[PDB]
Amino acid sequence: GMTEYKLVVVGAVGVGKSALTIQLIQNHFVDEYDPTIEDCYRKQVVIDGETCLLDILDTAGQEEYSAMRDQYMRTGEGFLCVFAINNTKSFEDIHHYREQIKRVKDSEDVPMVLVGNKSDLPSRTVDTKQAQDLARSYGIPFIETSAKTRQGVDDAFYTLVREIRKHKEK
Ligand SMILES: Nc1nc2c(ncn2[C@@H]2O[C@H](COP(=O)(O)OP(=O)(O)O)[C@@H](O)[C@H]2O)c(=O)[nH]1
Ligand SMILES: Sc1ccc(Br)cc1
Ligand SMILES: [Mg+2]
Repeated sequence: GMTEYKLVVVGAVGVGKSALTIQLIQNHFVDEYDPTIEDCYRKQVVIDGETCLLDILDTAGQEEYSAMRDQYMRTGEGFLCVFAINNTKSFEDIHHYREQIKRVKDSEDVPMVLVGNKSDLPSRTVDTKQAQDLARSYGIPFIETSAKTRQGVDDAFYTLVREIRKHKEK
């Protein structure tokens, strides 16, 4: 089979995880998607000439059993850590996602990309500088996205694939 990349989208409720995922998979924006639905999506794409399958888990937070969270963290190859640029708490929450994923995977080298979504809004509480500073401290890429306009969406997911490739070649 063609290579499959298992990507997991995490972040606080309301930041735009579902809207980002649906833009990637279906190329349209969704005003409303039930905040409590978690699902696994698939899409065949070409990234730098490689035809590959993206498996994308659009997470929704707590699971029936915590073992389910640990399972997807251990299985997932790369993580999009999403906050919204107008939601400071969601940005603060990134620290916990970073830690928890590394903790489950028992690894210091986990492919991740920091995503600041809702960039189409002038309303902003998290400046680009602050997010850059955090990404710098993690040694991971940072991309500002808008699920609404699609700006940065392919870059976010494709950059995460490229981070997974760098990890695999070691
Ligand atoms: N303006 C704007 N609104 C967005 C964007 N992404 C998501 N939203 C809105 O933010 C709310 C939460 O989005 P959703 O995808 O359900 O977030 P999730 O809980 O992280 O899955 C919804 O009202 C979306 O329409 C974006 O890039 N720009
Ligand atoms: S679609 C999908 C992606 C990543 C995991 Br881990 C599980 C399901
Ligand atoms: Mg959602």
